[PDB]
Amino acid sequence: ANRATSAFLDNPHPVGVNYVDEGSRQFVAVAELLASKLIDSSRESDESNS
Amino acid sequence: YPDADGNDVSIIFSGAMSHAIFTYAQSQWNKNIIKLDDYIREITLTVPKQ
Repeated sequence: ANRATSAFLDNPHPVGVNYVDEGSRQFVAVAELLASKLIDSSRESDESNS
Repeated sequence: YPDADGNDVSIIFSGAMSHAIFTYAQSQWNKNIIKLDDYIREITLTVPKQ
């Protein structure tokens, strides 16, 4: 018999066990909100002249 | 804020129809405002020598 397996499914390495508490999740969410404001502020500064 | 041409742009809270009517009348009157050198070039041929 022959066995064929999808390439990306083989041997998934373990993931980290840190930064998974409630406080760390807020930090990721806070970073996402402030990063999106960086892009919008850059566009707003372009549409204005300041 | 100022633009490239030197004009200053005002961004304010106003009505839609008040904005549309005011800005359209601004465009129509601006067609007759021309530079002094352009006006002279139009009336050079009519100027006598005396």
